[PDB]
Amino acid sequence: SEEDNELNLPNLAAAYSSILSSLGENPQRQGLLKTPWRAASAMQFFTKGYQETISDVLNDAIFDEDHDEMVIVKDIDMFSMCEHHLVPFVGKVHIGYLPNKQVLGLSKLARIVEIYSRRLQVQERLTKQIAVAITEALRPAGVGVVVEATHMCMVMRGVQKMNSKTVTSTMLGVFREDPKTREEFLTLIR
Amino acid sequence: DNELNLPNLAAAYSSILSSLGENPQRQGLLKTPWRAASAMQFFTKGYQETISDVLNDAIFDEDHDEMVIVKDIDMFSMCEHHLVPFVGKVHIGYLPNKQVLGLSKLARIVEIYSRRLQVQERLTKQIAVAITEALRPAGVGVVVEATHMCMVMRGVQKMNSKTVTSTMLGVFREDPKTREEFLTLIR
Amino acid sequence: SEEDNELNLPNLAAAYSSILSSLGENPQRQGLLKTPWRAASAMQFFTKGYQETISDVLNDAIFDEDHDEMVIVKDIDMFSMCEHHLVPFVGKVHIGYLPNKQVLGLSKLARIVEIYSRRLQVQERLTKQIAVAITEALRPAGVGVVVEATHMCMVMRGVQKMNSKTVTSTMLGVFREDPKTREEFLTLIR
Amino acid sequence: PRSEEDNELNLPNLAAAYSSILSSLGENPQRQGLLKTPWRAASAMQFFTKGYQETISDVLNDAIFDHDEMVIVKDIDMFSMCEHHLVPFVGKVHIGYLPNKQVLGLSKLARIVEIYSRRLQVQERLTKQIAVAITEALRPAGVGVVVEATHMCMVMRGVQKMNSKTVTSTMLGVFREDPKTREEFLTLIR
Amino acid sequence: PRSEEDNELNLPNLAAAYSSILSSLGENPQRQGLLKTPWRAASAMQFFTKGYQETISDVLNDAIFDHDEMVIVKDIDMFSMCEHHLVPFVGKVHIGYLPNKQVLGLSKLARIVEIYSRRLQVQERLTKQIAVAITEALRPAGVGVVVEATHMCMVMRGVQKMNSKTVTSTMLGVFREDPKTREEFLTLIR
Amino acid sequence: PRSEEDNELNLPNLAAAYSSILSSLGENPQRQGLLKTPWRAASAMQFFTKGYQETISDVLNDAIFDEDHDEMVIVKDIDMFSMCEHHLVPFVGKVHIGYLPNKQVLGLSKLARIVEIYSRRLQVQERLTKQIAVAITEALRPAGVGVVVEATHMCMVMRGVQKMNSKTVTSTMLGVFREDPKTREEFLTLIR
Amino acid sequence: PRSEEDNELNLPNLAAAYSSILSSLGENPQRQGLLKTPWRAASAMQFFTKGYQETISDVLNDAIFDEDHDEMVIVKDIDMFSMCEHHLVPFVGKVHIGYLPNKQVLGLSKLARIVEIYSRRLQVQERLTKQIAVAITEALRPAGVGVVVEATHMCMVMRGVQKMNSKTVTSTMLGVFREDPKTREEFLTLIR
Amino acid sequence: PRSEEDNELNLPNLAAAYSSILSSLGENPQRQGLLKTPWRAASAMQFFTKGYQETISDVLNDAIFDEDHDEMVIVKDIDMFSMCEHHLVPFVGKVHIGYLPNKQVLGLSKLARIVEIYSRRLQVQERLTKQIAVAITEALRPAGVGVVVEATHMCMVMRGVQKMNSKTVTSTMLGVFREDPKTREEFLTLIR
Amino acid sequence: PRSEEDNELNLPNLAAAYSSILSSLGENPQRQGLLKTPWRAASAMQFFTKGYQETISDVLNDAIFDDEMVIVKDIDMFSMCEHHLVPFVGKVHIGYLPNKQVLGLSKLARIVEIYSRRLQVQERLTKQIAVAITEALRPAGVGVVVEATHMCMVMRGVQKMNSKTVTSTMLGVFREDPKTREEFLTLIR
Ligand SMILES: Nc1nc2c(ccn2[C@@H]2O[C@H](COP(=O)(O)OP(=O)(O)OP(=O)(O)O)[C@@H](O)[C@H]2O)c(=O)[nH]1
Ligand SMILES: Nc1nc2c(ccn2[C@@H]2O[C@H](COP(=O)(O)OP(=O)(O)OP(=O)(O)O)[C@@H](O)[C@H]2O)c(=O)[nH]1
Ligand SMILES: Nc1nc2c(ccn2[C@@H]2O[C@H](COP(=O)(O)OP(=O)(O)OP(=O)(O)O)[C@@H](O)[C@H]2O)c(=O)[nH]1
Ligand SMILES: Nc1nc2c(ccn2[C@@H]2O[C@H](COP(=O)(O)OP(=O)(O)OP(=O)(O)O)[C@@H](O)[C@H]2O)c(=O)[nH]1
Ligand SMILES: Nc1nc2c(ccn2[C@@H]2O[C@H](COP(=O)(O)OP(=O)(O)OP(=O)(O)O)[C@@H](O)[C@H]2O)c(=O)[nH]1
Ligand SMILES: Nc1nc2c(ccn2[C@@H]2O[C@H](COP(=O)(O)OP(=O)(O)OP(=O)(O)O)[C@@H](O)[C@H]2O)c(=O)[nH]1
Ligand SMILES: Nc1nc2c(ccn2[C@@H]2O[C@H](COP(=O)(O)OP(=O)(O)OP(=O)(O)O)[C@@H](O)[C@H]2O)c(=O)[nH]1
Ligand SMILES: Nc1nc2c(ccn2[C@@H]2O[C@H](COP(=O)(O)OP(=O)(O)OP(=O)(O)O)[C@@H](O)[C@H]2O)c(=O)[nH]1
Ligand SMILES: Nc1nc2c(ccn2[C@@H]2O[C@H](COP(=O)(O)OP(=O)(O)OP(=O)(O)O)[C@@H](O)[C@H]2O)c(=O)[nH]1
Ligand SMILES: [Zn+2]
Ligand SMILES: [Zn+2]
Ligand SMILES: [Zn+2]
Ligand SMILES: [Zn+2]
Ligand SMILES: [Zn+2]
Ligand SMILES: [Zn+2]
Ligand SMILES: [Zn+2]
Ligand SMILES: [Zn+2]
Ligand SMILES: [Zn+2]
Repeated sequence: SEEDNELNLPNLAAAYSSILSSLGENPQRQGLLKTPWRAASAMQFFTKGYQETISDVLNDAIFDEDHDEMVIVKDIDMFSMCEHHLVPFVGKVHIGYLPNKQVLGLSKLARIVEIYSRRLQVQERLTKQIAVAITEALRPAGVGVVVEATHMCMVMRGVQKMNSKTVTSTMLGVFREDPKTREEFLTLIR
Repeated sequence: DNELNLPNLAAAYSSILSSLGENPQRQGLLKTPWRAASAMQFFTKGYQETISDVLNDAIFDEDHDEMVIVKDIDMFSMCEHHLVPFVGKVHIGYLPNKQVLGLSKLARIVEIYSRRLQVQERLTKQIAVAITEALRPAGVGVVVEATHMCMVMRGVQKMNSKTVTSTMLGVFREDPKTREEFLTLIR
Repeated sequence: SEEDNELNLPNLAAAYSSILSSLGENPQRQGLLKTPWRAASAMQFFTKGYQETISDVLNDAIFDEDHDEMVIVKDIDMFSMCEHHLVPFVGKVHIGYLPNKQVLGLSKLARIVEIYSRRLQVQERLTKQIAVAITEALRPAGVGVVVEATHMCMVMRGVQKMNSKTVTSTMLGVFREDPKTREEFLTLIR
Repeated sequence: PRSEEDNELNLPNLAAAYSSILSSLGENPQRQGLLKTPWRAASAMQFFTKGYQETISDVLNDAIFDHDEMVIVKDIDMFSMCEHHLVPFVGKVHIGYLPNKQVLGLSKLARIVEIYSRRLQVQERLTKQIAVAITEALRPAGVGVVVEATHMCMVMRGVQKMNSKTVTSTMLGVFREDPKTREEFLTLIR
Repeated sequence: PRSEEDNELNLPNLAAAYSSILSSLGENPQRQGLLKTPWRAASAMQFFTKGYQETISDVLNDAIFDHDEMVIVKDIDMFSMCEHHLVPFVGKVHIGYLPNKQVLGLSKLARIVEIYSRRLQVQERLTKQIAVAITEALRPAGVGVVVEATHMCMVMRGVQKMNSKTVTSTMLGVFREDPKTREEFLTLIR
Repeated sequence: PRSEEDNELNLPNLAAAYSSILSSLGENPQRQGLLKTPWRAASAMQFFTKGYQETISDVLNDAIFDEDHDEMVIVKDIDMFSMCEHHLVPFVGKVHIGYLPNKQVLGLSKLARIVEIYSRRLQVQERLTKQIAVAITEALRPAGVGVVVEATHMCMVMRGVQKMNSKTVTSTMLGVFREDPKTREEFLTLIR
Repeated sequence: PRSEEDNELNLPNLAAAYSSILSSLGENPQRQGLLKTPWRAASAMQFFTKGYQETISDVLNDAIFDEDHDEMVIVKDIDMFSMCEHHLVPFVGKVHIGYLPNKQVLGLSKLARIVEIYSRRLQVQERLTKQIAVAITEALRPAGVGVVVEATHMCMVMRGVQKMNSKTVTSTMLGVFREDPKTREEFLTLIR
Repeated sequence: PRSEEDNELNLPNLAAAYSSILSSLGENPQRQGLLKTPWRAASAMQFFTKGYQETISDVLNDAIFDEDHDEMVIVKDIDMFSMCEHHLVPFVGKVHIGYLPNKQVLGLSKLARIVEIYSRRLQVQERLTKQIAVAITEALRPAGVGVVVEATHMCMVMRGVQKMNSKTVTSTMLGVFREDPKTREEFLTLIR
Repeated sequence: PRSEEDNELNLPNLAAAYSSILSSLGENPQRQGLLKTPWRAASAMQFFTKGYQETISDVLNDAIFDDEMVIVKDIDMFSMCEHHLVPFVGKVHIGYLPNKQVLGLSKLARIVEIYSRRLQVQERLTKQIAVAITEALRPAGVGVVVEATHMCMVMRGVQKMNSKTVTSTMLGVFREDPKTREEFLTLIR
């Protein structure tokens, strides 16, 4: 909740101030005076998806169109946080679905990405949660989700493989059972 | 209808300027109620058209059954939920059944439905249904790719997001080989 | 103000409902029922720059540095509204400046773009307001601002020149007086 | 300079602060995906700030060889940390210099980027420090440094301008005094 | 100037001439595919030369507003007819100008391209006419016009140089006298 | 077939018609830039329709070789320039041809020459596309032929609908290129 | 496995061999630019072959998660630097790995660490490709693994055939990646 | 096979023929720029046809390894320079080779050397494509081989039809590359 | 200069050193996949350093023919870092303004081969190409730009995957006249 955010902000700032001292830095120097608070607020914003529910995000934007054709929202910018290192992983989400007389509002597909990506995560879980949320909200014939991301933990440190990218895929309903629907989806997201 | 409704549209746009905190009397805004009203009538000019007039009897005989595609047709529509543009491209394919449509008419058909208050899904289906009813072909495939400004300039603000809708009728739905040839040739 | 927005929202919705009827549409059909309110909110968001002042936007993010080298923030996505047709014009803003004793917070250069772009505008005025705001806030040796935009009024209607783009340029202080400074700026924004 | 003994001693304090952040965000620090996170996040942050453990003399490692023509090392991948939000800023560094009978080892130019980028920083300071370090180590006729970076604090939050990039430039010696040397440098780094 | 009355009076004469061309080429004007061709070719030709029906004053439509900046409208799609062979030449027009107290409506620069390009022409004349029309309408400090076009007379026939392109340039006022203004224009139209 | 003698005899009639068009458009046929136009436009139009002067037999010129070759042959990116028969305005693009020989192999250049016979006429894309495929089929008797034509029609860009980016793609698949989807897929993959 | 003590003991022997190579090439090991070369070349060669010092278990470091996922996971564009065992000249490129988990998901970075164990050795592209796929299969027991290696061999560009654009692509498909063409096709579509 | 002794003996005859060509074109063989041309043109033509001096066995040089690899091996983007037998004008491009080894794996560079044996001759694209595939098939006895050649023929761009962008693509699929479409699809996807 | 007799006498020494290197790395130089490696590695190293055998006069081969800019750009270059004995590869772009003599186009690339096929440092290699052209033709000026990826900076050490080194040498009018140098740099893009 927003009350939880206000109550936990000083605790987060104290932890960030302690990190600055433990790294050998001077929390009292000009450039670092407001850093405990700004880092705490940024981390709250990066994890704002914990504050959201699918019902509020959908906001009744479910329409009735006699549509039994493929709908895709691709190149949705995604910014998440690795739960192992607390370092960002960023990329794109491509979503496809085959409606079953209930059609979702286009923007709501990107809002669903925001609920789960703005959390401490792993790409596999994030990919599956987006597909399951759309499946449960719309009850469509099928859903396909592809996430492509650069993990900063693999480029700025560790293995330091500058070009590496992780691609995760989740195919539910007809997107799993019918290879032709999955192939049309993968062709159209290029 | 356009001439009669132009002053009502201009009165509504002038009222919007005042309600936003702007000064409708300032030099840059004096003609805005009229220009905005004319622009909105042009963006919704598809309501003035019928398929028959647009086709203009441009249907010719072609005995050999080959796939015909008109791709990269620039499309400019209006979102019916926010009254903000959604723009992109339409790619149309069909397999004739002895009748072939005039090439330009495929783009004119896009103009009838796109120049209206719409939703991408309905727009995509209308183009495919109009071609199906006009030509009675073996099948039709329509792919619409668009940037909705309501998802980039506001709301979710996902700068690169694009919506892709597809409608496959007749052999384009029943035969995956026909649909695959269409999708390969529109790249 | 936000109070002005709440008070004027029903008047904006009434005007948008009237526009739906005047276009030949049915405001009672499912797809249009909430449109007067949604269009009103979208228009208020597109013109939220009238709710801001340079001082609040700057938020005292002016640092003292021994930096007398070129600073550029380029490819700032910009979304504005043509004041003549009430149709969007969108593109990018590239800003460069040579600090004297004060250096502005990087994000404030993009926030300055937001104060002026979220208004009913003309590209030339927008370009000049960004350069003047930076000049008055920082008193630098010079500022350069380049705005490149697609006007939907020239693409979706009127002349209908699909590829046309407007580029405006404002060069102040050393960016006007010293061609070498302006050339370095234009080379670095490519 | 920060030592490896300081790192071992401060690691538990950093881990305690990161565990506290996990709890203050509303997360479950006992869940499988978070069990080792306090330690992994602490190690990642020590690696991101390893530049405090280095000195120019150790980094140079006597790699100065006995030429008065332009030498450039461009597209050096750079990963830094914003000191205001503790969020990465990443991109590229392009360095050019005109030797004065002493040529630096090519790799040492990238190692100099590492000393200063692996710290809590601001782009302007980082750009100046690289140019000054090369100037003091080699005493060349001049040095030019261009840093281009995406600040995640401007993409994942705040203004959320997905394409925004910051470009900073420092020109010293003949790179400032002679526009022809600076022009050759900027042409060759494209 | 040519009028819709002249158009309707000359349409049967144009159609008779196109029918005669069909017979003189060895074709059968009575075959299904050619029956309406004399009329459709005649209408297309009078649309390609619709520029003779226009005047600068009507096209400007008083869209002159009351700046210290370079204004450019680039990538204006241009379609003209070669006067020597009556075959299209197509490409792009890039216009730049420095206003002197009067600023022209953005779309009018593209409308000015339409008056002169929709005629039987030579590229050099078309380029000069656009620059002269802007100069006389606005009285600016200077104007620069660059036209790049593929002549179908050089690709479909004659020399048959598939990739050949003609680039013509006209620089007036400060765009001719000040190389710095011309260089800024050429850099910004890339 | 149209002859060079027919061209000489009809040139003055074409020039008179083009001179008449100049006057009917409001132009001055006597101005310097237009003096030679009736003749130059007439010659250009005869060159654009020179395909009526040619035969498949003359164009092939016996360039049919024998071989134990049963592998795919493609000539792609053949620049094509044609004239729309409805508006007498160019349509331009590329032709991609594939075929599976049946012991007879056509000379590589002849595939582009076949494109020239039919494209240099008053046409429609669909007719042009089948004519190229049918000519190859009848000349070689191969296992199959595939023809893909991609073109920009200037009548859809410079006028009418004015859709700047629009392109027409027509496809003709005969023999094994129609019956075997695997052969057609190899062809479409290799022409990218 | 090779140890850090073995590296310290063998460093002078490697330096003596590199100093001998400098003399045998006609160079002067005493000139300023070559004085430290025997030691730096020796250290670089030990770094290029550091994969002999590693074991899969240490490299994995228990980064196997037991959070179910029955969907395709790919780590593509992993920069790869190896050494040809026949010429002792580098071959460099990228590795693209895909797998279908069977209730065990590997840490993303470990897939790149697996590439490092085998590529930092004297190798042959075919063996390298197979070792990465086998190591993942044995560590995770997944439904299947696919590995694609694309590399420029400097032995084919700087010498020998001297084909400057040549690239070698090797592929290994195990489990469902071999048995189910639909799984393999999804993998190859997603690595583009 | 043509020998280096044959080259020395025939060099004056080639130079006499090239000197005669200079005179027959209206040129002056005595002008400074043409004095050595008969000899340089003769040496260049011998180099362009040096493939007649080679045999598959010498080129392979026993570079056949018995590592039992059951996975796809590709060498793509092999620069190819050949000579059209019909006009004596170059045709240049790229060769992409794929194979599935059975019990024998060929040395990577030998696939490019096989391209050199056949391309450095007076050729026709179809024959060249087939020869490369048949040589690999006979040398290794693999499960299958796929060869794709893409080339620009200067006879179709500098003269004749003068289609500046035209490209010829030839394909040969043997063994499992013909019988299994899934193997052929993996090959064509991996050579993009 | 290095002779073919020196190559025959020194090839054995290089092979014995590579065999010793294989053993010192923990490998088995007796295993099937390494049996021919000492000889192959020795031959590859001789090929990479064949430039010490070449003289400018032999390479030129009298290809000098009897006042506008001439450029040969995108010359593929493969050299060896003298500090680590690892390749550095890229492109060389050469421009010159002839006086009365014009060199044969290929000789500019053959001059790149003389100096690049040696143990080098990019700076020296760039200068040696410009000086060789200057001394052979006595032109009004020469400009040389070398762009290279050093494998010692990507496969090891700093491991900066995208890093590139660009070195430049401008002699005669290419140094003295900035307009000549600008024409050269614009034309090599
Ligand atoms: N499957 C999956 N895995 C994920 C994330 C995010 C992170 N991870 C992975 O957790 C592992 C942690 O291992 P560890 O304890 O050994 O840490 P550490 O020494 O710092 O590792 P390293 O990075 O090698 O230096 C790493 O392998 C990392 O990649 C995700 O989205 N999906
Ligand atoms: N399927 C479909 N849906 C369409 C369009 C055009 C628009 N829409 C969608 O109508 C929904 C309206 O929702 P709402 O009432 O909650 O509004 P609002 O708070 O302003 O939303 P948001 O924009 O998210 O801030 C949105 O989801 C929008 O995307 C289309 O073509 N196809
Ligand atoms: N300098 C400048 N000019 C601007 C804007 C925004 C708009 N404008 C321009 O005002 C002019 C208004 O003219 P008008 O009355 O004739 O309208 P209308 O018939 O609808 O025009 P048209 O579009 O041709 O159909 C147009 O030329 C338009 O382009 C800007 O940012 N900078
Ligand atoms: N010149 C310079 N400036 C730098 C950095 C790194 C960061 N900054 C800038 O410090 C300012 C601090 O502002 P603030 O206190 O108001 O914070 P906050 O509300 O979170 O801001 P915001 O991001 O707008 O939400 C911001 O403007 C930020 O951009 C750098 O390298 N160079
Ligand atoms: N400066 C200028 N020149 C222009 C145009 C348009 C056309 N032209 C040129 O008039 C010349 C007429 O010559 P001509 O009589 O010999 O014609 P013709 O034998 O058919 O020629 P060709 O095409 O070579 O076969 C041609 O050279 C043509 O290119 C333009 O915009 N600017
Ligand atoms: N299938 C096919 N159709 C072709 C060509 C070439 C042209 N055409 C098409 O003939 C139709 C004629 O219609 P019409 O009489 O109404 O003309 P007109 O008012 O001038 O039309 P418009 O252009 O819309 O303004 C148009 O649809 C045009 O596109 C081709 O190759 N294949
Ligand atoms: N399959 C496979 N093969 C590999 C490597 C690495 C190298 N090789 C290949 O071994 C062969 C050695 O033969 P050889 O004795 O004739 O040597 P040499 O005269 O120097 O040859 P060449 O280079 O042509 O001059 C070459 O064909 C080389 O390419 C690999 O990873 N996979
Ligand atoms: N299948 C195949 N065909 C090949 C080559 C190489 C060349 N050719 C083709 O031999 C034909 C010879 O015909 P011809 O006698 O009529 O000559 P000529 O008048 O000069 O022709 P043209 O060029 O049109 O002027 C041409 O069609 C040429 O393309 C190849 O590799 N594969
Ligand atoms: N100016 C110049 N310098 C060149 C080359 C080729 C190489 N070098 C540079 O010699 C230096 C040697 O340093 P060193 O002793 O410390 O070795 P080592 O610890 O292994 O280094 P490192 O690689 O950092 O790990 C490095 O800086 C290397 O880059 C060139 O062409 N021009
Ligand atoms: Zn991580
Ligand atoms: Zn909307
Ligand atoms: Zn407007
Ligand atoms: Zn920050
Ligand atoms: Zn012409
Ligand atoms: Zn037409
Ligand atoms: Zn090798
Ligand atoms: Zn030929
Ligand atoms: Zn090195």
